[PDB]
Amino acid sequence: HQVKDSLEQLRCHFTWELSIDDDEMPDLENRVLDQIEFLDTKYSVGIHNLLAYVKHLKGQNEEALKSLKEAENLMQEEHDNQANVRSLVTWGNFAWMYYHMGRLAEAQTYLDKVENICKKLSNPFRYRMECPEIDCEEGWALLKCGGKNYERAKACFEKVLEVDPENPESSAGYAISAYRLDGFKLATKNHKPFSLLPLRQAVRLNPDNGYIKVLLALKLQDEGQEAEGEKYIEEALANMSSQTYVFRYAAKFYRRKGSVDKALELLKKALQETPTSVLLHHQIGLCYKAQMIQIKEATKGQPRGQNREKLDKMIRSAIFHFESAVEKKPTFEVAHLDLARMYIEAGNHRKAEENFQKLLCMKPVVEETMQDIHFHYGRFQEFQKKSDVNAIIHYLKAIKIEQASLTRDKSINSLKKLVLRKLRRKALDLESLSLLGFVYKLEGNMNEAEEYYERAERLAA
RNA sequence: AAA
Ligand SMILES: [Ca+2]
Ligand SMILES: [Ca+2]
Repeated sequence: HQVKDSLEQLRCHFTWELSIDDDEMPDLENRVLDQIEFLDTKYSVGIHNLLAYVKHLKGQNEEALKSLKEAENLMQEEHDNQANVRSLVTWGNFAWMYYHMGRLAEAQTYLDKVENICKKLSNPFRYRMECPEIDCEEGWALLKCGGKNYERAKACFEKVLEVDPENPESSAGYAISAYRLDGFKLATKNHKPFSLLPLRQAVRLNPDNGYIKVLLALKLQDEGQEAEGEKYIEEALANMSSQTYVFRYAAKFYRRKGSVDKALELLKKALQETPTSVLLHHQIGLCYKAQMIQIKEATKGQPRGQNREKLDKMIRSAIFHFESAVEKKPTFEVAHLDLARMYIEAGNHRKAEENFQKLLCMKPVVEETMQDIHFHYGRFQEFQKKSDVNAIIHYLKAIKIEQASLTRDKSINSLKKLVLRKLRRKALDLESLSLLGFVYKLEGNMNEAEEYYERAERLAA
């Protein structure tokens, strides 16, 4: 059992417990291929190793080996053949691949190669190489493999910064991980910009990196400093590196600024390079949604003639793009929610209902997204289905998710409005009386609350 | 990646 025990000591994709959902594998592979072709990084060993791991998980071990050989080939060709400790991730993945394929003598050869380097570098472990480069590689693998992995990814980069606070690579990984984690909390009450100072430092230490600049710009926009952020957008757009990536995030920036035409132009250019990107399709859909809203507000909700044809174009284009996003990544929960909401605008309540029903079964990494699912379904039930019974059920389910948020507040307010409406038709509706007491209780008005609960108890005679 |  010596071989397997040794393999478990290696630091590589096989031992990093990457959270990779089978339903997210097609999208992951597309994003890995996009990164190989279009993300300009100093080293590409990591991303080829991840492609090899993906091929392995697909049952394509020979294809996996080709990606590991490419990782080794690129290590020397683009860095003057110098020896680099990142190669140990590749060698670890070779050892595992050959173990799985039954090429056990070769597996041992790669273990021996790793051991030889750990000894040369006075590493304390025989196979587990302790160096910041491999902490970074572990972090980048985690960061690519889905939101479930992001606290772990951030901790990989943090471990490096605790020793070397001006390390450019881990500064960047820490900032990106922190930015995405801030995004998970962006609608929670009293959320804070933990990623802002990390992003400033990452830009300082990586001055040619336009990817980091556009994230800094977006966080500045979040924090009400749009003008400062736009300066970073312009710097990034002046650099040719990583364009689909600079363009996707700059397009978000411009959309949120209100320059929707500019956003769409950037996104359509990005789509030429990465047509499978679910982020691009979702962002394009959001641009059409914004233009739909613009048309409605200019025609006070009653477009006719060409304006109506334009509105329908926006609705059907947003549906097309949100459908494209969820076909490619069926676990993309918020794209389903935008899609359901757009089917309401198209007047297709059955397809809205279908997508809400799918959403109600999902288990999002961001648990608070279920508040929005219940809230918007409750509104659909109230306003499109004319079902107060089901609206109440789902407003209550949103409220039962206790985390304080924009949507939980809206759910309390929507329930209050619905119940007040029902009481104006029937002042002695016992259920509505107690629900109004519940609402007042959640708001803090304990005397008004108990009045209504009491009143409701009285009624039960 | 909605918000
Ligand atoms: Ca390039
Ligand atoms: Ca290739």
